[PDB]
This record gives sequence, structure tokens and C-alpha cells, in this order.
Amino acid sequence: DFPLSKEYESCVRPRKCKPPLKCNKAQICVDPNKGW
Repeated sequence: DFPLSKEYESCVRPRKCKPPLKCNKAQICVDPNKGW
């Protein structure tokens, strides 16, 4: 298992992005209320 990245960081699995940050098509960390 890999550690949780921070805001605006790679999310390429198995990598993950610590919440509430969510991963999108850009496989990156971006808050759900950022406007994406």
C-alpha cells in the first residue's frame, strides 16, 4: 500500500489522495468544491 498524497498531487493508482480531496480524470488531488 502507498501513502496518501496531498492537495494537487499525483493520484495514479494504487496511489490515492487524502480526503476530502477527490481524484478526477487528471488523476490528481482536487477538492470537490474547487470547480472541476
